[PDB]
Amino acid sequence: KEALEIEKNSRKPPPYKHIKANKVIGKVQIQVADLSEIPRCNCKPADENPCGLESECLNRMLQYECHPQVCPAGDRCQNQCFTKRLYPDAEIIKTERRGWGLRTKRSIKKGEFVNEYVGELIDEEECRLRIKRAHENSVTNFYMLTVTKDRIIDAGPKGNYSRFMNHSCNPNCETQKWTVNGDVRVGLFALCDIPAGMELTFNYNLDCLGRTECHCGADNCSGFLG
Amino acid sequence: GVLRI
Ligand SMILES: C[S@@+](CC[C@H](N)C(=O)[O-])C[C@H]1O[C@@H](n2cnc3c(N)ncnc32)[C@H](O)[C@@H]1O
Ligand SMILES: [Zn+2]
Ligand SMILES: [Zn+2]
Ligand SMILES: [Zn+2]
Repeated sequence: KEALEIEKNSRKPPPYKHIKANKVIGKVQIQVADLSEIPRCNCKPADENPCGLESECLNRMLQYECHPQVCPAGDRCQNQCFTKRLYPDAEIIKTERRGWGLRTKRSIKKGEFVNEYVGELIDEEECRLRIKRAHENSVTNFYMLTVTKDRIIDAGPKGNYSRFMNHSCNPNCETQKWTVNGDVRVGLFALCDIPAGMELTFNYNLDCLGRTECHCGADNCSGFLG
Repeated sequence: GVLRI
């Protein structure tokens, strides 16, 4: 008769549409630069690792992605991460107290691009409506991230593997706001070297708009999510 | 709540 035996471990996460890039919703509009507006860095195509993590790259320093038609380095440019969508291979995992999570299948170096946070791009009003409807339906998983005050990415209905990354108070990745072809997008970047097999986490820096309990396990855990 | 960068 066991309450322990009532095995309701979902064998798979609830459905979502796995998408490559953000999808604008309602009033939210498409932001695209003219090729004439893309910043050009001063890296040289002869450089070792042109526009790389260790480089002086003026674009990378200001979190601007290079456009290959613009960059002096051509297709050798190592600052095309968002557009190339080269992500370390990742795997969805089941946790006991934090739902589904995500782990890396390979080793990742400090500062390396891990993923793009993609989803439906919605305005504040739509964000609030969605949160209200979620509370009315006793939903406890939220996938909303503010890019700017009226541009919020909702990775709930549609997203990529980044939607599975859990919150940690002592994370191994962080979000950064980058400009890519005149649009503001959100990347996840490693804060440290990460061995293959490790769960990938970031600090949500949550604006709660009461608190949810945090199970991240960190020594500095506040006890509360975000 | 909503995540922030
Ligand atoms: C973006 S989702 C992450 C994936 C989610 N775990 C799932 O199963 O789909 C965020 C939600 O996961 C849960 N979560 C994430 N980090 C957590 C933590 N450290 N402790 C408790 N719950 C967490 C919360 O319900 C949060 O709203
Ligand atoms: Zn450069
Ligand atoms: Zn470049
Ligand atoms: Zn915590």
